[PDB]
Formats: sequence, structure tokens, C-alpha cells
Amino acid sequence: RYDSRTTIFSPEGRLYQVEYALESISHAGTAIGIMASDGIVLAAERKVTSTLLEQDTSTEKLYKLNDKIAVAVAGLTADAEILINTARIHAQNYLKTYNEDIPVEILVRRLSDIKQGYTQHGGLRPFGVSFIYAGYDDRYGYQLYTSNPSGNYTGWKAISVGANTSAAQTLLQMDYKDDMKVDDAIELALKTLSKTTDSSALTYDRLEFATIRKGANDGEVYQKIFKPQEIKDILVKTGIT
Amino acid sequence: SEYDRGVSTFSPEGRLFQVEYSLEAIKLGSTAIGIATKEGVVLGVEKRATSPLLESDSIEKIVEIDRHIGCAMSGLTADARSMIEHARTAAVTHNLYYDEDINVESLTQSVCDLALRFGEGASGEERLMSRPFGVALLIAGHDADDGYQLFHAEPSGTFYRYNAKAIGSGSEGAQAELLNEWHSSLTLKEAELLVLKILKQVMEEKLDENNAQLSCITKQDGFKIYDNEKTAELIKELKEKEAAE
Amino acid sequence: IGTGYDLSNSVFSPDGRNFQVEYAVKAVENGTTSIGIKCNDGVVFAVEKLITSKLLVPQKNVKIQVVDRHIGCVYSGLIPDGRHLVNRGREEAASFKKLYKTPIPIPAFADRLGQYVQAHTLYNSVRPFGVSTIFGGVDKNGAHLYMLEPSGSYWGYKGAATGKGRQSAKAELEKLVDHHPEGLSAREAVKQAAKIIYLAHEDNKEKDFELEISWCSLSETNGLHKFVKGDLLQEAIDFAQKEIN
Amino acid sequence: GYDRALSIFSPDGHIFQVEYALEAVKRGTCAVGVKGKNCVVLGCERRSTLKLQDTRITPSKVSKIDSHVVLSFSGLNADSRILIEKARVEAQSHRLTLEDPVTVEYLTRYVAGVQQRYTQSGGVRPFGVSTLIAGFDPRDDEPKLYQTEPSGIYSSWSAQTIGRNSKTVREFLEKNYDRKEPPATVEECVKLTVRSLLEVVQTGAKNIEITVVKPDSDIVALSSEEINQYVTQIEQEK
Amino acid sequence: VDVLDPALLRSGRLDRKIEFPLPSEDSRAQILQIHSRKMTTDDDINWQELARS
Amino acid sequence: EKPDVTYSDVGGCKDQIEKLREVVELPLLSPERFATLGIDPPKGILLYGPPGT
Amino acid sequence: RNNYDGDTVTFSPTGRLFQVEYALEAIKQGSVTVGLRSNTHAVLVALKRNADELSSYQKKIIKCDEHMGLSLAGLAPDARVLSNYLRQQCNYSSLVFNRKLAVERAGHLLCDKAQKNTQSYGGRPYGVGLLIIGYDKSGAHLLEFQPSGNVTELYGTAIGARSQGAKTYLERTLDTFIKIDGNPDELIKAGVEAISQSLRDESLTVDNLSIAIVGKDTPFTIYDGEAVAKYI
Ligand SMILES: Nc1ncnc2c1ncn2[C@@H]1O[C@H](COP(=O)(O)OP(=O)(O)OP(=O)(O)O)[C@@H](O)[C@H]1O
Repeated sequence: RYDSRTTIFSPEGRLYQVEYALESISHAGTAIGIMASDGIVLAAERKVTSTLLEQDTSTEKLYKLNDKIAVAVAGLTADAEILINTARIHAQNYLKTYNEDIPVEILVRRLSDIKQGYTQHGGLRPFGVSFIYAGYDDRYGYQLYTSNPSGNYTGWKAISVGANTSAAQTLLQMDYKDDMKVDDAIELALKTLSKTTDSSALTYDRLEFATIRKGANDGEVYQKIFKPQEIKDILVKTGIT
Repeated sequence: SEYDRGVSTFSPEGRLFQVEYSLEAIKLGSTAIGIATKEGVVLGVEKRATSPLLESDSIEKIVEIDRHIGCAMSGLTADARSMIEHARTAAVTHNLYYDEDINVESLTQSVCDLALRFGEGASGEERLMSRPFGVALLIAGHDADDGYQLFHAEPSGTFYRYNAKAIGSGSEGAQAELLNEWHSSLTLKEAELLVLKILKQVMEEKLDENNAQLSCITKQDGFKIYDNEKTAELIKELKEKEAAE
Repeated sequence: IGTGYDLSNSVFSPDGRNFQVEYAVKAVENGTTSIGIKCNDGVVFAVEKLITSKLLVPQKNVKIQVVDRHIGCVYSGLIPDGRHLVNRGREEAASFKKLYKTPIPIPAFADRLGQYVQAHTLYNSVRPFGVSTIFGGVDKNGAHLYMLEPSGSYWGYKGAATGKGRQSAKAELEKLVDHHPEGLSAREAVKQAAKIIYLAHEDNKEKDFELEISWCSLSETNGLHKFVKGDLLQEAIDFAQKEIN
Repeated sequence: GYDRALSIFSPDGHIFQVEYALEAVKRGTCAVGVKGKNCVVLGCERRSTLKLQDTRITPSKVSKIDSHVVLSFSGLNADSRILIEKARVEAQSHRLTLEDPVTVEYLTRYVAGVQQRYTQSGGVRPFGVSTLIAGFDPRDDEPKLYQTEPSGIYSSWSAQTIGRNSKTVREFLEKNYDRKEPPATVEECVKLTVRSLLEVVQTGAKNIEITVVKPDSDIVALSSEEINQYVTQIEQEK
Repeated sequence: VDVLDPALLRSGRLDRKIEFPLPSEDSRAQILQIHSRKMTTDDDINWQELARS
Repeated sequence: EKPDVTYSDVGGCKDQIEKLREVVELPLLSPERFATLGIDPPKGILLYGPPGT
Repeated sequence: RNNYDGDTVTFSPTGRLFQVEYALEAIKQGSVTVGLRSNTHAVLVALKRNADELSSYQKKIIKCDEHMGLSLAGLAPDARVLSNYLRQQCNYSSLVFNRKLAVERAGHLLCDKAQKNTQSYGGRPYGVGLLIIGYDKSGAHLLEFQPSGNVTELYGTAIGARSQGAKTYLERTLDTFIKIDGNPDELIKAGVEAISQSLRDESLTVDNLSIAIVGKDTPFTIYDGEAVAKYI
């Protein structure tokens, strides 16, 4: 085998390290980002739950990297940690330098470059983490992206990474309508998350949620994390609980 | 084997098989022929095309290192960009330092110094190139003091002066022909048709100016890389000569 | 054996040891008889330097080297490797003389040398030494002789011996303690060294030897290191010749 | 086994990494460059995967280095990314030093030089990308189309295909194209570039991407509607 | 030495275990000599010098 | 018996072919020289190699 | 095994290095040269090998300085790096101490240099012998450099291919050529006879002879062509 390092290729010119790093994302739970006309909703899944586990101090797969762009996380979390910080620091470096907030495409481009750079040179490991970037910039309004652990990005109107990628993708696109209401965006997220997930009863503590809107509080990109007691309500509207 | 996985590791023969192997890279690249005369050295080459869409008039394999020092090459061109780069710098830094023409021989050594570099470090020549060079040069020029000289700079070994040398793919059959057809009585015009005559023999292609390129070092004419018409004219004379015979 | 242990020199075996350091010692076995004879008013060094053929020049190559002007050293094993440890000793010795304005104590030298050897077992981009080094001199607190193993072990020695014929050499030293319970004068311990090395040459009998003897003695060399040569050395030769026959 | 480093050679003199890099190009979609008498059209296969995927926010296969140099690529998308920004800066640094618009020769030679530098090194791989660097200059009216290869070797060719199933597309282009007569008009340059691409797309007239570069710093990227008139024009003659 | 059967590895079936090494430097020169006394010898030959090789 | 093969039907006048001549022909013509030197004349040979040579 | 043959930092079980041993093999494959000396003169005579007869030879003598120089046997790249380091040392000595550094003192620095690449991980070992000559206040000297890096002071030596017949010649005539002092012709003469004996597949020509001589009244001078026409 030729999986000894990033430098070395197989006969066919593929690199196994990239391949393993894709597979790493799908051994941690489903993550779904939906863009809609009236907001972009992010929703993610808890791969951990113990009866004495707490998860009310923090979301372990959602970080705001700037006051206008936030990311949902899929992969190993230690690997995740390093990069979340690198991105958020780079964001504010842009803010310091230009006195305005970072455009989405630059932010994604920076992290895929860093991730590729670890493949291109040295001994350092590639870091298999897939971020779903949901942002607003005046270039293309709402923008939903994801980053590959292969170290490039693609724009989206919906994407799912994490566990059950095939399952999440067809289900989301079947009930996609070009428009989409932000309430329906929420309703859809919960429905696809139940089916994918092997915990029969999808409760609010198995859910992370944020909705991102400039259609609420106009002239201002406002990202808002839902609290448990709000998540608890919407489950009763979708009839899970 | 096992002695081609270390560059500081010798064979039970006392040799380096990493280096040995780089000789076969030199041989892999297409044939180059140089022939020194008492009037100038004529440097001819082979090129290859697979499509006519290849611009054959805007590719390099005879390169100008100075206006009186020229070179041919054979082997990997990835390695050659770097090799030719170093050697340009030396000629220029000599005129920087001195206001006088570099020596052909002296240039030959400097090139081989960059060739020596296989790893990192080493005193009196800090090594920055990480693998064996896969490129050789036929180095032809003129300093007054030693007239017109032809060397073959060998990254594996060190430099050997030649009075005529063929490298590349067609080297073994050429060398024998070049024994029987290097003289101390060669003229520059005759040398020109000689080079083409030897090239054709070992070229399994068609002789044309599109895959050939003559050039001379004549110290009174400067380094002149030839035109397509000019070389075409030499292809034409060659054919009338050998038709009569 | 394999699996580390003898392939790397910082990796330990289940035996709690390293087999490469045993191999470092084995190269000492292969090296030639060197003794140091501690005395109560000096120290004496003798060495057997074999003669390979008679084209060699007489008394012009040694293994006796000096540090400062009062510390003699001689190494057995691998010759060019043994030079470099003494050379490294000099650089260390020089630093002591700079900072403290005084010659080095022989127990100070023994500590610094043993750190240098021990370092070459902590890294794996390094090779160990493969030499023992008998050394010592006279200082403040008198004469001291130490001997350093390629192991990085040392202890004080009333007699030190290394090289191939050291079995004979160690027995003769112990006889020397018994016959003279002060270890004899430094003048006669030179002669005593010659009788040892000649018997040690019954283990090396196939070729010829050259006896080089040096000393450093409290009042017989006036606290300085010098080579033992001329009528002193001629004496040693003669005493030694007499006493084998 | 001699395909483990770029400091170990085979008895034939190859570094299989470069050879396996050329197979990597083939993973990335085709790109085709063809020059005319007063233009170069740099045309490429584009991918439309899903309704969710966009085009606005979803990378183009053409990136414009500057206003008088353009660049297409084929290979892995991540590798070309670092190379393009790197290429763009190099292109700027020309003007910074010299104060002149970037030469196309200068650009192909440095950019593959970055590739070359990596290949020369044994401790790091180079890129797995082959590019087309096409352009003009405000001084020179001669149209130029250059190539890079993953070895860090740059070559110049009148017309070339690289990328996915390039070889098959190549043979068709040889025949129609002549060094004695390239396409006279721009529209005709485009028709040939399209005829070549039809082959790789199978069907898909949103999947054929056309860009045109002419001298005096004219770069245009053609509307969807314009690309579509060619496809329909080529089917009536077909 | 690790193909020796356990039958004979028990005391009183072997008692002397006697090692033959690969001829050392001093040993090569002597072996070479006897081979050389089947054919003509000359003053040219120095076995010590062949043994080093 | 008596092949209809010579060193025209073999290409190359290889190194092995030059050492091959010495084994068969040379001590057959003259066993005198071998006797005097004090070597016992070559008569065994093993030709071996990859297939198709 | 020869699994200790994979490194330069790993001693074998018998306490050898295979790396230093293979380097001895490379001297043998290298071109023959003879050193010898007298109290007042020292000479290297070396066989100048061409790759063919369109090839105009190769210099086997590198001038180190005006009182030093070396010849080679084995690797040509290797002779080149250590010649650069050695030349720097001669310059250094002359710059800082106003002095022609003793041959033997010079030779301990080149010995270390070798052992640097023996100690370290990376660094190619050296697989060349150099015969060093010089003439200082302490007269002529002759050193034989090893690929180990050991230094041996002899009155006479030869290394390279077929060089053992030249050692048997010199041994016999050892005391003869030493006593000749103030006569370079004879010492020169001796080095020619030695290297006659070596020959196989070669005959001496004018341009196989390179004689390098330093002495009591002689600069380091390398003699070639019409000046070795009196000694062909
Ligand atoms: N030396 C040669 N001259 C001409 N042809 C040759 C030569 N060597 C091999 N060939 C061709 O190869 C054919 C088959 O190989 P051949 O019988 O010579 O080989 P081998 O290595 O002795 O074989 P095997 O493993 O079959 O015993 C011959 O019939 C002949 O045509």
C-alpha cells in the first residue's frame, strides 16, 4: 500500500489519505444545512448522548466565526477545534484590515488552502473536517457552502455531510421548492434528521439549531441559536414528540 | 536492489546506483550532437513531435548561456530549467566581477558544482538541490585562451573534454561514426553537413528543420542559433551531395 | 537479533542494555595494546603501533596526543574516530582554560569526556564512539590516571589496559602492584611498560611493532608532558629485549 | 519500488509521481485551447451536477489571471486553487518590479517554475494539475497559448487538449487545424472549439463554457444564450 | 543453531558445544596458502595482502 | 549428434561465449598447459539465465 | 547481514562499517597512482585515463597550493569537495598565521572532515584515497588518505588498480631513492618504472604521464606534455 504519506501516489494517482478523511466525516452524525429565500437554517445531530451527559453549556458542532457567518461541524472534534479558531481569527483580521466583514468565498478558500497545504508539503497530517459555511455578503446575498476534506468548496442551496449523506440528500431535495419559507426550512430539517438517526425519539437534546436571517432585523445579518425550550416546542409541531 | 534507496548508501562495488540511474535519464532524452572544429563548434539536436500542433519554432533544447557560450542538453527538462539557470548566472557574474569572458572550462566546473548537490549541507558548497540532476549538457563555447572547446558536463561524474561528443539515445552508434569522421582537418561548413549526416543515421524520424536545429559558436559571428530557412538550405545541400555518390 | 536493539543506538532491549555498545567495545578488541601505568610521582603511557610494511616512516605516526601540556591521552580501536574524541577534548579543555584561567583537573576532564560519549547514545542521527581512551596526568592533587570505555564508564585505575593483548597486560600490572606496593617510580614504569607491550606482541605476532612511550611526571618531566625518546627510550627497548629472552 | 520519493529514480530515469500526476489530470474534466489569427478561444467542459448546486458560487473552470492573461485548468480542484492565487500574485509582481503588463512567456515560465521547484525537492510533492495559459500583450499582436505539465515543464502549442479523454479530442483538432491556417474570424474559432467539446460533453449545451481573449486587454466571458447559438448552428450543419 | 532437536538438548547427549566461526583476517591468509601450493608459487604472491582484499 | 548450429545462428559474441570457449575447446586441444600450472582443467559448466536469451 | 549496510550511524556486530569497506572497493576501481619521496623531493606519478580517444583525458592532480597538492584514486566528485576544503585551509593558514601548514597537521583536518559524514545521518561518505604531498621546513612528506580518513606517513606508497606491483618495486628500491637528494630526475624516473608495472590494457603515452613534483628548490608544479617527453 501507498497510504504511508501524502507525498506518495498509487499507480492511478489517487491519494488514500483524502479518501479516509472523507470517510471520517460520516462516522459522526448527520448535519444539514438548508438555504431558503427567507433565511438559511443550520441543524445538526449529536453523535454523543449519555444519560448524565450535558450538552446545555455549549453546542459541540456549531461555532460562529464572525458575527455574520457561522459553521456547522462534521468530523473529529479535536481537529475541528484548531481550525474553528483559525478561521475566526482570520475573519477578524479581515475586519481589522478593511473595516468590514469577510465575504463567504474568501473564508472558505482560506481554510481549504490550509487543509491542502498539509497535503502538498511536509509531514503534517490532513485534518478531515467538513464545515458548512452559512453566511450573507452583498456579493450574492445568502450563500450556503460546504468545504470538502479534500480541500475545495462548492456552493449550495442544500447539502448534507455527516452520517447518511445519500439518505439526507435525496430526502431534502425531494421536498425542496426554489422559494422555501424559513418555517418550512426548520420543519424539513427535523423530519430528515429523524429518519437518518437511529434514535427513534428525536428530542431537543439530540438537536443543535440556528437560523440565520437578514429578513429578520433588517439591515442586519443576525444569527440566532434556538434555546432548548424553543426546540422542544417545534418538535410538537412536527409531531415527533 | 537496496543501494538505490540511499544517496549516501554505497553498493558493494563502492558506487551510487541513484547516480548510475540518472545516466539513463540522460540517455532517455533525445539525441544531441556536438562537434568541435578549429573554426567553431556546431551544435545540433533532435526534437520529436506527436502532433503538428506543437510549435517547434518556440521550443528550446539548444539554449544560449552567453553570447559566445551555448549549450545542448539531453535528459529531463524539469531538471534542465534549473541546470541552464545556474549556468547563465555564472557567465553574467563573471562579467560582473571581471568585465571579461568566462572560460569554457571554468563554466564547465561551476555547472558540475550544482550537479554535486544531492542532499543538503556539506562544506564549501552549501547544497540546496534535493535529488540527482537528470540532465547532461554538451558545453561548447570559445575563450581565446583555449580556443573552441567542447566538453560534456556529467552530473554523475565530472567533466570530460571531447573533440567531438554525442549524447542521448543515439550515442553508441554515433561515437563510432564520430571516431571515423572526427579529423584534425574539419572545416565549419563541412562540420555542419556532418552533424546532419550522423543525426539521420540514428534518427528513426524524418529529417527536417522542424525536429532539428543547428547552431554554431563562432567567436567572430557571436552565438547564432540558426533560422529555419538556413537549416533548410543545409538539408538541401546534404541530399544533392549524397545523390551523386 | 534485529527489532531495534542493534539497529538504533537509543533503543533498549528487554535485557536493559544496547548490543551496539557491545559492538563498539568489539572494535576496541580489534584495536592494539595500549597501557597506562599509574605511579605515585607520575603517569606513563605506552602503545603498540604495528608496522604493516617497512615503507612506513619510523616514529612519525602515534596514538599519543596531548591536551594542554600536561594531559596525555592514547586511544585504541578505531583510529580516526579516536582522534576526533581527543580533538573534541581539546575544544572542551580550551573552554576551561578561558573561563577559569587554569589547567583542567584530570577528574574534570574525565567528567566532560564521559558526557560527550553518552550524548552519542541519545540521538540516532549520531554514531557512538568505538574507542577506549587511557588518559591522565599530574595536577594539584597529584597524579591521576583514568580510562574511559566506549560505554562511557570510568573509574580510577592503578593500571589500565586495552586492546587485544590486554589479558597479558592486566596480569602484569597486578604483579606490578605486588612487587612494589607504591607502583614503582615513573622512570622504571617506562621500562616496565616496554616489557608489557613486547609480551602483548606475542598476541599480535605476524607483523612488526613500533614502541612509542610518553610520560608526564611530577619532577621527572617537571610537571609537563613530553614524549619519552632518545636514551630514555633506548633503555626501555634494551630492558624489554633482555627480559623476553 | 522507486515511486516513494522524488529523490529516488528508477533505472529508466522516471519519478513515477509525475507519471501518476498525469493520470490525475484525467480525473478533472477536459479543457481545450485553440488559437485563431487574432484571438485565442479558451473553452472548457463545465459540470452541472444538481439543482441545488449553483454556478454563481460554484467555482468556474476558467479563472482570469489578470486583464490580458487567462488561465484554464484540469486536475484536482484543491491543488489548482493554491496555484491560481499564486499565479495571480506572480503576475502582479511583474508589474510591481518592471511596471509593465505581465508577459505570457514570463507567466508560463514562473508558474511551472513553482511546479518545478516542488518536483526538484524530494520532501514535498508538486501539484497534479496541467493548465493552459493563454494571452496577449499590448505591444505584441501575436496570440500565444502555452501549457504546463506537473513536472514543471512548459511547452508551447498552437492548439491543445488536456484533461479528461483529451487524446480523442486531440485527433479531431489536428485535422481541422493548420499551422498555415488557423480560424480567421472569432466566431469561426468558437465554432471549432465547440465542435471539439461536443465530443466530451455527450449532450449538454449549459455544460459547454466559452471565453474569448483578444489583444488590447479584451477578455469576455460569453453569456449562456451566445454559447447556445453555436450548438444549434453546429447541429444544422451536422 | 535453532534446528537442534530437543532430544539432544538434554544433558548427557551433548556436553560440548564447539563453535566454528567464519575465518578471521589471520586465518584467511593461511587457507589461501595451501591452495596455492597445489599450483606454482612465486615471490609475487603475498597472501596477507590477498586476505585484506 | 553434431548440431547444425554455429556462432552464426547466435547473435552477440558475448562475454559468456568467450568464457564458454575456454571450458570445452581449450583443455581438449592441449591438456599440457593445465597440468604444468597446477590447476585441474575446467570441464564443468553451468549455463543459467532468464528465459529467452 | 548486511542489515547494518542500510546506515552510516550503525556499526555491525563485528564492529565494522560496511560503508567504509565499500569505499575501499571504490579506490580499487579508481585509477592507479604512485607516491614516493626523498628527503629533499616528493613526487606523484598518476595514470591519466580518458573515457575513449575522442576524449581528451582527465586531470588526476589537483593543485592545493604552492607547497601542497594531492592526487586521486576513486571518486571524482568526492575529490573535488575535499580539495575545496583542504584549499581553504591552506589559504587560512597563510592569511592568519603567515605559515605553510605542515602536511601532517593539514591531514588531521581532512581526516575529521571525512569522519563528520561518518558520524552524521545523511552526508555521503567519501570513497576516494588522496595521496598528499608537500615540502615545508620539515622536508618532504607523503600521506595516504583512506576513505576511513586515517592518515599514514610513508616513504612510499601506491594506490588504485594493479597497484600492488608498484609497492613491491618501491620496497626493494626503498633506500636507494631516499639517499638521492638534490637530483629530481632520478626520483621522477622511479615513479615511471613503478607505474609501468601496473599496466593492463594500456601503454604509456606522452599524455598518460602527469608528474607532480615539489621539493627543496621546487614550487608545487604539475608537468605535462613536452616536459614529460624526457621521461616517457
Ligand atoms: N542468440 C540468438 N540468435 C537468434 N535468435 C535468438 C537468439 N537467442 C534467442 N533467439 C530466438 O529466440 C527463440 C527461443 O529462445 P531459445 O530457444 O533460443 O532460448 P533459451 O533461453 O535457451 O530457452 P528455454 O527456457 O526455452 O530452454 C529462438 O528460436 C530464436 O528465434
